Amino acid sequence: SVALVPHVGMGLETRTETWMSSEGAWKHAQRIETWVLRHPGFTIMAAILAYTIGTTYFQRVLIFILLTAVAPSMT
Amino acid sequence: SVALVPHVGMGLETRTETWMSSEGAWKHAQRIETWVLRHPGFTIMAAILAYTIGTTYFQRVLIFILLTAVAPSMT
Amino acid sequence: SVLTQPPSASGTPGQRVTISCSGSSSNVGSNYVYWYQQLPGTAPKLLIYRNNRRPSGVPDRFSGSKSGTSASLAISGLRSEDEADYYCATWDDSLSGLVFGGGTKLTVLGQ
Amino acid sequence: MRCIGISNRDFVEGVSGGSWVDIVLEHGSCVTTMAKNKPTLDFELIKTEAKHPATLRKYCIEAKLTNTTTASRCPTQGEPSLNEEQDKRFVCKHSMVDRGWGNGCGLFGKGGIVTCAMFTCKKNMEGKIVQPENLEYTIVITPHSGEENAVGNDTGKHGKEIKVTPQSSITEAELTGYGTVTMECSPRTGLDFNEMVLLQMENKAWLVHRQWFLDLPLPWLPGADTQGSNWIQKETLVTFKNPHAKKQDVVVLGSQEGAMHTALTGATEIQMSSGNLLFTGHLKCRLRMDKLQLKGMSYSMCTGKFKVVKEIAETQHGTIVIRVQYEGDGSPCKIPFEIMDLEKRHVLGRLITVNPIVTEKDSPVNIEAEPPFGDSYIIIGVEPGQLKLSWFKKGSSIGQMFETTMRGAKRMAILGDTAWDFGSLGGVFTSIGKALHQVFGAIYGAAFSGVSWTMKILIGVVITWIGMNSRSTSLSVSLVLVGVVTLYLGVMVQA
Amino acid sequence: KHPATLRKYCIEAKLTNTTTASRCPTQGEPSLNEEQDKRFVCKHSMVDR
Amino acid sequence: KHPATLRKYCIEAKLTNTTTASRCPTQGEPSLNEEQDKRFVCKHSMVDR
Amino acid sequence: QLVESGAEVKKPGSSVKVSCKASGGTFNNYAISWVRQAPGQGLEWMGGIIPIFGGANYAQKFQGRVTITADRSTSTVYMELSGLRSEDTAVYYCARRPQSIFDWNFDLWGRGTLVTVSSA
Ligand SMILES: *[C@@H]1O[C@H](CO)[C@@H](O)[C@H](O)[C@H]1NC(C)=O
Ligand SMILES: *[C@@H]1O[C@H](CO)[C@@H](O)[C@H](O)[C@H]1NC(C)=O
Ligand SMILES: *[C@@H]1O[C@H](CO)[C@@H](O)[C@H](O)[C@H]1NC(C)=O
Repeated sequence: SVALVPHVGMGLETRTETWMSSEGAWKHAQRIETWVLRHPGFTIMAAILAYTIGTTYFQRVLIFILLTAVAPSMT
Repeated sequence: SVALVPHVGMGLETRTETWMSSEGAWKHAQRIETWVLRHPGFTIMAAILAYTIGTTYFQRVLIFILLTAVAPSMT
Repeated sequence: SVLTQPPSASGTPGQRVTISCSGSSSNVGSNYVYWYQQLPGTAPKLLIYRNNRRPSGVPDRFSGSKSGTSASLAISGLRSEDEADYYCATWDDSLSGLVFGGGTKLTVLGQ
Repeated sequence: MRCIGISNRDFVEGVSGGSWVDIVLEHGSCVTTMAKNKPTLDFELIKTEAKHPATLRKYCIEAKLTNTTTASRCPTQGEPSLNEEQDKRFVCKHSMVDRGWGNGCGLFGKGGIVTCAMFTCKKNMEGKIVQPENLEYTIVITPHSGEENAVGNDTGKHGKEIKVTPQSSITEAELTGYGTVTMECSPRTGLDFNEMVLLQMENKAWLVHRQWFLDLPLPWLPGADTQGSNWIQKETLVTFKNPHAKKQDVVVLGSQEGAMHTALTGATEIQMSSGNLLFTGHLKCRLRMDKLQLKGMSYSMCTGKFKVVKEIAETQHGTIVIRVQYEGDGSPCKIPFEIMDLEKRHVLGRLITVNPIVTEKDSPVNIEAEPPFGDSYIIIGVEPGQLKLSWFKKGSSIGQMFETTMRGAKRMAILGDTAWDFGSLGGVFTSIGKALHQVFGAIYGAAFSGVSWTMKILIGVVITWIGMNSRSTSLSVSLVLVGVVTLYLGVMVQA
Repeated sequence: KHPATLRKYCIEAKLTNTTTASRCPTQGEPSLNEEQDKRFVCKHSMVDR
Repeated sequence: KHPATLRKYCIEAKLTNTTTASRCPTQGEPSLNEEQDKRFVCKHSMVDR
Repeated sequence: QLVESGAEVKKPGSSVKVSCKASGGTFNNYAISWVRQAPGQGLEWMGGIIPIFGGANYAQKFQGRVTITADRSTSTVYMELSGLRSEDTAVYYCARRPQSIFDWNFDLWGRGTLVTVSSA
């Protein structure tokens, strides 16, 4: 819907509070956290897959974070 | 928004078609495609970062894909 | 300390009358002094604001005076219209509030 | 004295050889400018009117459906046709239902079916556009004199309001008693209204990106339409349902106002009820002080007694403001104001209400000064009745430097390369920096457009890690610097 | 049959009786009588004074 | 001189007008009208039903 | 324009709320104060409020007894008296002044609401 394209990285931000700025600052983080709480099984699988795919701990953690962030997002 | 938490992956699906199955089947992919078209700059930077971080073509491609899919999603 | 005014003031038409507003340095002399002309059964009308300043649309017969600690309101020419209670208002720093003069009625003669 | 009481006040000191200075005026901010021999002035951008807006698209946020009709073909006879499939005020869909002898075909299979309903709009968003030459900026110039009618007030009794347009971008303000100030502004490079839309939904309005407005997934009209009846993406506000394969229905998708509100996060809300008023954005102006003179420099020191009618109150900017009355004899006179140490051996602070003067005896005048960190004494008057006022400033010079640097970084974060024109007086270092910032900002905006703040933080961390685990020192340092700047921008942005 | 209500969400609201109160700097929080009632959605912020 | 109260703390209270509400298991939270008013201190718990 | 509520008859120990509606410009750019005058007596300032900001200021005499509030949605200013008594019988005015701590010129006044504790 329109809600899924929320005019954020548009580069028109001045020194004035944007519309729903305070809420939208952490709404996505709250959504990811609630999803990880409600769906522990996918997080464990994502950790296992990130460990398997990545050789260095940095890219393992990066893969885990990207998978966890996009798992609820694709929904 | 409530629109950010759709009722997908809940395990209640039957043979009956869902509320907006035809619509919502490809809307996420269309959104990511439109975003990648509108922001070729971030896609190129993501490609460079994925090539750098990943030692193997699989890690690099996975990192690039996840970065591209998550950039609009958090957006 | 608080605003004090003569309870009554007399006069004759075509005269000059000045009403005195006496207070302490806390209220008068450290803040502006406002003069209000109230007719019977009517909301007070702002007469002088700040010090010796007349709101737009007021006749020049009215003139305010500000001393180091006391204030006065002078009338150029007197008439039957001038017979009304006159109040001086000034912010008080110690009292942390606005203090009114207490009232002064101009008793024009010629009855 | 208007900038006193605004947290986003800025102090601009000094002019160039030409007696001009570059200042960027933002709506929520106030600029106070000071030169060696000029009166202190406060500058506020209090309006930005867009005039004569033209609509370019009306989106439908709530529709209804009527006149639903269905057609079908028995299996193997091709797709059906409805007269309404060519009608633009109708939304149609093609599907397959199950047919047979019970349904009334005579052949068993999937027979095509099409259903159409008339699409009607009940509420819409009108995304008006305005020509960049129709913008009008109102700027108030108030002299920082000390006369009581201007101490942080937001009125125009003493302030002078100058209207600036792209066509008449050079204007002068006649400041009674201080000469005139010439403002040479560049509204065209201000906000680039050719790539922006004025989005008015119901009684609320936003300023939005035109590509974002044209990419919205709602149905729209071109804006030249006076009757609707030709909405474009009608399929976005409807859903066709064929549960199983026995019926095909179509329903509307409910008011999209709240979804639009969610989509509008990160867009600065504007006003569009009584004209298109934009209380957001900045204006770069070159300020010409050459015909600007102090009022009363040909006055004699007062030589009388002052009384402090309002105690000294400190502001958010490290300066102090004091309201003093005069009770001496020479009415228009220079006020003997100094900020010294206890022994009155050294001068420690500078006053901001430059050249304070008593215009009238029982007319309080309130001076603003900038006292030093720690102990200092404000001396007002001459010896016969001189008053000495102790003050203590809580901060530190190192802390002040840190806060100045942070304000500079934040200005660069908000104005980008326009932050190199704030307080600018020419110079080659400023020009070199602005060019470098322009190129780097072009690259950075290309690489980070459309990205949220969490994504920026993640990219900054990734780039910083890449740089830190870098074998080459030059590339290591460059990547670390880029990543740290990215992290700072992500932490500062509202995206 | 015989369903029981589990929760009623709000999808469309209206706001009325808007009021504000402020406290001068350093003097703590301000107070509205309306903060006692749960029918009012309140917010605390800082304003330049 | 001229102090300004910054905060008023309660050192001793009394509870009156106590009321309780419950809902059957699986049927969501109970509701009390008093929970509308912020003069009432409220807590939610579970009981065996 | 500054329109006040109608006259009210109350009883000792009761409360009276006086309203004072105002225009949009005067509501958001000015301040509203309440001044009472007992019959045959001078004006007495009770308090005021900057409706855009709220947080009314009260005279020491009326501290704890009065509550001045502003309804931003209706652009109306309210005054409520608790513990009404005979000595509280007087006409109450709502007056408009600039929202600055130094200037107290009430250039615009309401007609005034008279509160009485006897029969009319
Ligand atoms: C829609 O249906 C109405 C009756 O409900 C009819 O009067 C009207 O002509 C129809 N319009 C169409 C089919 O375009
Ligand atoms: C809300 O305001 C209306 C006036 O519009 C008033 O009648 C009502 O009592 C008020 N309610 C509350 C809870 O403040
Ligand atoms: C509390 O209980 C008393 C005694 O029954 C009653 O008079 C009063 O109205 C009650 N208060 C509330 C808020 O229910």
